Amino acid sequence: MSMILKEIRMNNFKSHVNSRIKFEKGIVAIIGENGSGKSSIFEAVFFALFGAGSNFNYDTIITKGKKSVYVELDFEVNGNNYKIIREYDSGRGGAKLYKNGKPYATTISAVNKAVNEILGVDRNMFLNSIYIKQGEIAKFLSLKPSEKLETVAKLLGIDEFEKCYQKMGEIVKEYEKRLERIEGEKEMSNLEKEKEKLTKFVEYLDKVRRIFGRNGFQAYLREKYVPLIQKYLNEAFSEFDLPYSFVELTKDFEVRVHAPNGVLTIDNLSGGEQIAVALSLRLAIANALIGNRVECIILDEPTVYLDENRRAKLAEIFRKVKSIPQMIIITHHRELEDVADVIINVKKDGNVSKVKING
Amino acid sequence: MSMILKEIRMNNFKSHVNSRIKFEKGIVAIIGENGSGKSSIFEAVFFALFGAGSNFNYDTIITKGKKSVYVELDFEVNGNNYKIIREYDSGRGGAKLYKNGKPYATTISAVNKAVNEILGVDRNMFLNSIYIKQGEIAKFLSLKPSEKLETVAKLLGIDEFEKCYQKMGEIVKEYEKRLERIEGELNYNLEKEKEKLTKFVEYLDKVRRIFGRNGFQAYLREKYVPLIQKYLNEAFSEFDLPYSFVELTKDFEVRVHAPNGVLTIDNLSGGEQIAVALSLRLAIANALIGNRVECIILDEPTVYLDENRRAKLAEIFRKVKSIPQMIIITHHRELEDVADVIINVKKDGNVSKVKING
Amino acid sequence: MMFVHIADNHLGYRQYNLDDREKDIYDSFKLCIKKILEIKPDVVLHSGDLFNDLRPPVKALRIAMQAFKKLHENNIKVYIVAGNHEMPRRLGEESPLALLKDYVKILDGKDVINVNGEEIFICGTYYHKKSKREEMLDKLKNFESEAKNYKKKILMLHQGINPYIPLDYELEHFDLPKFSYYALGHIHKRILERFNDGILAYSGSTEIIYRNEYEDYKKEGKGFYLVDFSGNDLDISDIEKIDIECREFVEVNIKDKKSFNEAVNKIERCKNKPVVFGKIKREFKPWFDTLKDKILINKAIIVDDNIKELLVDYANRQGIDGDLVLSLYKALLNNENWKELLDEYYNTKFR
Amino acid sequence: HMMFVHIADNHLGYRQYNLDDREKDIYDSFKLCIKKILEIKPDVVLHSGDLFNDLRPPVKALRIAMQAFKKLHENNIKVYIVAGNHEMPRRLGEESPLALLKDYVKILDGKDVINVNGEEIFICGTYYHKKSKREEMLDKLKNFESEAKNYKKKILMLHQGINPYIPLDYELEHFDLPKFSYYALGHIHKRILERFNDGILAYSGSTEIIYRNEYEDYKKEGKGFYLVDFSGNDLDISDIEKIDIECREFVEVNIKDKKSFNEAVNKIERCKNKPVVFGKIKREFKPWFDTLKDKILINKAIIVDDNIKELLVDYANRQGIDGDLVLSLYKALLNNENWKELLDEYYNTKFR
DNA sequence: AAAGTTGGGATTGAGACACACATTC
DNA sequence: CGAATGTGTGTCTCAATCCCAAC
Ligand SMILES: Nc1ncnc2c1ncn2[C@@H]1O[C@H](COP(=O)(O)OP(=O)(O)OP(O)(O)=S)[C@@H](O)[C@H]1O
Ligand SMILES: Nc1ncnc2c1ncn2[C@@H]1O[C@H](COP(=O)(O)OP(=O)(O)OP(O)(O)=S)[C@@H](O)[C@H]1O
Ligand SMILES: [Mg+2]
Ligand SMILES: [Mg+2]
Ligand SMILES: [Mg+2]
Ligand SMILES: [Mg+2]
Repeated sequence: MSMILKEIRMNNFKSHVNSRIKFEKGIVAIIGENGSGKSSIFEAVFFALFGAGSNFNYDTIITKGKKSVYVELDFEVNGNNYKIIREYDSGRGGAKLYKNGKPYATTISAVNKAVNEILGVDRNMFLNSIYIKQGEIAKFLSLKPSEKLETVAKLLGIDEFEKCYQKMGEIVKEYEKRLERIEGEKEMSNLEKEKEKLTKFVEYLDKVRRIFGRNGFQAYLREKYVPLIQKYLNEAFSEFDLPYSFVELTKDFEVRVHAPNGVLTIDNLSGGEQIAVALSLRLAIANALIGNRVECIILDEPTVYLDENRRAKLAEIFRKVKSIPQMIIITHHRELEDVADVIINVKKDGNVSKVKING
Repeated sequence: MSMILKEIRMNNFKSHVNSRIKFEKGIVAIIGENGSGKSSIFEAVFFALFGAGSNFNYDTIITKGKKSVYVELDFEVNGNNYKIIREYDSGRGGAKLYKNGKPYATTISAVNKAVNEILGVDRNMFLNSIYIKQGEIAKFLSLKPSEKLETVAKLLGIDEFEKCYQKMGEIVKEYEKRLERIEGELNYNLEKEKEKLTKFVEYLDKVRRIFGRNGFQAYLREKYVPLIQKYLNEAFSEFDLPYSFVELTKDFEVRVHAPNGVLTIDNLSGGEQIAVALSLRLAIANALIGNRVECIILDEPTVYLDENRRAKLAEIFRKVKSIPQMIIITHHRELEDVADVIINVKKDGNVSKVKING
Repeated sequence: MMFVHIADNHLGYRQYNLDDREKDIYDSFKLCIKKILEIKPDVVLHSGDLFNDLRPPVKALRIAMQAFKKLHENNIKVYIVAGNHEMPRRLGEESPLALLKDYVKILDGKDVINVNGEEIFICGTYYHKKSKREEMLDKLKNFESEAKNYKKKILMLHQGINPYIPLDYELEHFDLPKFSYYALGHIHKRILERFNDGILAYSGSTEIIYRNEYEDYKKEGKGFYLVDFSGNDLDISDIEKIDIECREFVEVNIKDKKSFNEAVNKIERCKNKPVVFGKIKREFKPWFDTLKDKILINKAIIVDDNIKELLVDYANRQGIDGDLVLSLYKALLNNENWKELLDEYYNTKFR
Repeated sequence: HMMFVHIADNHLGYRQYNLDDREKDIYDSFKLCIKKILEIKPDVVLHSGDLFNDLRPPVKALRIAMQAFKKLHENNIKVYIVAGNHEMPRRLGEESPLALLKDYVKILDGKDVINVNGEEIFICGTYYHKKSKREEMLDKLKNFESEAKNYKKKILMLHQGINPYIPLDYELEHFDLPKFSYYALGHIHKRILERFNDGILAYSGSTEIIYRNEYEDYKKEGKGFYLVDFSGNDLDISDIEKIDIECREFVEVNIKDKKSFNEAVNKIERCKNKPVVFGKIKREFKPWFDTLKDKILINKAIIVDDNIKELLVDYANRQGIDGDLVLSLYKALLNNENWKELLDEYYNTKFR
């Protein structure tokens, strides 16, 4: 997983009547007013990857005056160059998916299925791994247990084994169909060998499907992943200068913090300390799979709920981060402009958003 | 809701091993670093008003080293001085509630029962009106329709009429039995006097319908909408935002009028959402500027707002005269410079320390 | 022997989140400095609110710094008192005025000046909040004791006096001791009137800060005071008001078709490209877009096209005795005897 | 027959640990640097960036720096400065803090020549260029090259990182630097001094300990500024004396035994100023060390209590299943290759 | 041919309810 | 101590909505 964004164009997308925005590698800072148009850019990225949903109304995302919507997106993943073009004219919609120039998919549902095949992440877990929205930096840690490990698998690159679990269900059940194709069916008896031969083989196939399961090897690999993530989590957490012994991470990825005369959980912490643990944990996971899932990461206003000091120290954290190839951060704060590699300024003339990028 | 807080004392409550904090009438600003004990104070007040729930765990609110918790709270409402005292020793809990020196309640459930009637607000609706937590500034906007108008009724002081409408059910029924005393017997000149009482009891029910939901409550709310819309525009325009005007439906759902279309709070940015929620709460306050002089508590409202919107918000708070005492928590300097009393809270060895500046 | 009374510059105020409105304050301030240097007054009394914030932008600090350096280099003594936006709120941080320490005397006490052979008494202090008035009085009374010897005396305060600003006043009128002149601030209404055998004066703001102050600018120009204290006493005659050029504002309340004609002839008959605000009917906006270049910005709205009394009103509208509804409404909410009150109505006044 | 001072990386306003004392230590060390500079009476002061720590520093830091460079300008000392990475304005209309020093300091974005005791010396410099606009920086350097050949004495002021010194975040290489008699550089807080291109390349270290990775350099080579004697036609290391200022002492201890506890107390007592302790200490040793919270400034020490490709096969074989099949099948399914063509081979050939 | 019409699909909100956790008589 | 409580949680449902493809 070598995923990096390149550039995106958009027409009549909410406040953006027409905007072309190129991305670069490193610390990318999106700055602007409230309602200037910062988040709309990533609403557009999400629109290009996955089509509009029922909650993602077209009336929600078309420019309230206009009637059409056009968005094309250029990105790279595992070394290949891809380009998506989604449009909606006056009632009809369309989607195109190009790979290194030539087209791969031409219908909307075809593009959707294909995008879900290249990223390995659906609608639900792309907002918990790569595009973290407002406040949800720490939501993943206080989440419901099953949901918590469900997303932990995705940001760890473990979901690649769940895909093998279900696609393995395909094979087990289809080979069983190959048993039913035989069951209904001075020459005789060379099929008694096939009963044991295929039945024991299907028991073997299910016995392998349990290896790829959650509680099988996913939980095991997660166990072997915890210690490293704990050490990195404390290394990055101590940069917040907080008054705690050390940060303990359970096998189930629920966090316990060691105070001198007690032990606290995320339930007790303050919001800003939650955000601290969250960013330090995502950076620990990123530092763990330095080559397995060298993925880009997008943050929408993370320094919110952080004081002046924690904002500064967090910036000095982001400067030392070398595991994430491209991190795009949106902020209304000046504590991150000074540390960024590329500053994308987004102003708004009345109700239309205009972008001035400084290289 | 002529609500005002006075002072609070707390022992072993979360990070505050011991702290006495004095409140003042005006813009009281609580400042500190992250996790320095700012929100913990309001968690303490909420503990004083309403006992520990399953959501309000003792192990959660006990100082992780200690094994007991004590908190007393002085406040005034409608001219009366009250003192709430809650303690948990080693497994058993107790509470005392004094009213002007002499005690009023002596058990925990008795204290809760007294609080809910003196305030006219319960535990859950107290979080949507007086004590607004972090990020939950817009929670009052996005409430369920029934829940939205339900909390709006308390916010506008209409809810008290319901207290009559239910008590009328006690009154009407009673005057019905004085009629049953004639009706349950008139089977098996002065006959006109029999009809007098019947017509009277019939009068009582229509009077009950006056106090009812669809009767005068909805009528007064419908007459209240344009005023709150005017004040809502007055405060929202202070954010120099590019929108025609802010329409407020009678169902208290907000619509923002753009030049080439109409947007809703769903489409607005997080910051614009906060702009609308705050300016609407202040529109409700300014609507009943003298009717319901309620106090307000905010925990980081300037979050998601840029530099300029934070500043403008400060000036807005300075020009607000409708709320007698508003207590605001912030990590931002934009509100230090506008407050009258600034309460600085720092932390030494996991223990918070309070320094009051008048 | 003449001095200048100036206050409330609010340098750094970025109105409407707009760069031009931030610059206009700098221009009006620089122009005030320019006129002051053109006059060459003996003393400049800045009575507070020079900056808008406690941590102003680097540009505003450079502008103010170089301005007061120019004033000090021309042998003009400048006295200043800290304003409400300049009193340090936290512990270790400093007021912005500390950058001007070597060109301006920050007044927190007394000082005497020799002007062509005459002792003139200047005294002043910073902004005291309404809570610490008792300390302020002790500062004022001291300034009284040290003043009885001097026939010429001036008091610099950045407060609000009761009979002039009723909203947020921090001092009353009778607490002010006798002085020949009062150099005050914190209210942007330009005020000048006699007080205790002297002249009390609010120099007012330099640029339109809050929107309630263009109505003043058309009536009362904004700028500073030039006072002639050559004679032994002071009157209104020897005080000349110096007006500065500000940003023009055009107010329109377009709900009719005659309210579009008021626009162009007023927008052109003003000094600089103005700022329009108010209400414009929706049907008039597209035909109003033709002159959005001869305007700065348009903060105008697009427009489309007591319970105790109202309860009785409602009850009578439904056909029910309102006074009964109200008296009962009080009887049960105050938990009074509704039995004793209901038993009478059925007897006397029913049908 | 002249001398000048090379100073950099003062980081005025740096509030380490959000602590007042550590904020004042930077101001004090800077004031003392100004004091020693005033004691020396140098002809020119070359400040090569990072005077302030932020673009919006506290008013106090602005006052301190202002009064310092006013002291320098009134004494007929010309001060040249180049903007650092912490001083380059990020937005457009707002100004850098160095603009307050315009009447006492020449902010260098080009060339300038000076006559000192009868000899022309060429000074040139530019602001901090981010790694993106290096070609622009190069286009400046080659320009500064053409305008320099006439002068036998030349100095270059830069606030960048050169490749052979910082591998982490360097913005220029060594071969991009033209030949100059002296290189007055900044942005790295390790004090560096070495020969380079028939000249002297020098990084004036920081003035106070800013980032904690820089005490490793403080004890070897003290922090302060350089005093350079450009009397001879060329320059060597002999005529460069480094003047060290006194900083806040830091004491590192690893008290997990009692043999490591005397190392603490005997050093905390044998140091100049109230030190800063950090590291790890056993919780059973911490309270008897807390007795010295009066002889220390602050205590930043920890209280201590008391790839997959191999593991998948190891796991499958550990469960009793052909891990080669599990792996080759895992790769067969992740791609869109025929799982049937791969499984039928196993079921026919290598099955039991 | 063109235009709405129409069912497949996905998610979401409100409404129910057993299963816990913890306070409190 | 066990029952009465509200408080939250997980999960399940009918229902609506709106995108998306097809005739
Ligand atoms: N359909 C639409 N037509 C026109 N304008 C729209 C539409 N939908 C949304 N908007 C406006 O577009 C603007 C975009 O703001 P956002 O998308 O939130 O970006 P942002 O405010 O810069 O980032 P954040 O994270 O939300 S603060 C807002 O002011 C919306 O009111
Ligand atoms: N039982 C406990 N014992 C001791 N400390 C605790 C306990 N529960 C929570 N805390 C601490 O109390 C602090 C929480 O105080 P808060 O008031 O929430 O912080 P804050 O300053 O208000 O920041 P905000 O406003 O919440 S973002 C954190 O530092 C917790 O670690
Ligand atoms: Mg003022
Ligand atoms: Mg003022
Ligand atoms: Mg640097
Ligand atoms: Mg540096």
